[PDB]
Amino acid sequence: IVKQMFNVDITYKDQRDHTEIDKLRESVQIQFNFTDVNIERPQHRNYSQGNKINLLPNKARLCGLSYSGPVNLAAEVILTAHYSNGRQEVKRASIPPFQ
Amino acid sequence: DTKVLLTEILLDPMYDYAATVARIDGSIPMHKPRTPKEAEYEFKTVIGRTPAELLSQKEFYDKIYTSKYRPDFT
Repeated sequence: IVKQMFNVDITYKDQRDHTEIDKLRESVQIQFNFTDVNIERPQHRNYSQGNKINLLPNKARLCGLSYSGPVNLAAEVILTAHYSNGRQEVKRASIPPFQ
Repeated sequence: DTKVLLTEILLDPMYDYAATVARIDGSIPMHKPRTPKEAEYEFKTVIGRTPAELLSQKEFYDKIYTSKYRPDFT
């Protein structure tokens, strides 16, 4: 679902004009997909500043916690600018995995 | 800092499992602690580190109590 049904290709109007290129630019096209999706086992933090440890379901039941596992996403963003001359500039960035 | 650690670990079912294993092995008293001193001693034996020591480093599961019986399984 994440890798196939959630591809983004949206073009937004340029809102800044305090530069020659800024007046040249009238739209930027944001385009990104997701490449890696993985859900881990439920984790928890003890120290509030320590390593995440396994959260057992009884602890989640007692503390009112959620037996939920982290979702890690890796994405690839393609940004395309458009100008009033028929050319386009592409800035391609790869997002590292994040929760 | 220690209060949150104590309430998070004392209600961890892993702590109860390690505590009952230690009680079977005799490393801790068979009764629940009645004084803060023996509660701290149980925490030291079950977790393997003092609550102050735990807040220093990051490793938690490496020093959890292990059985002294050495139960040859095969």
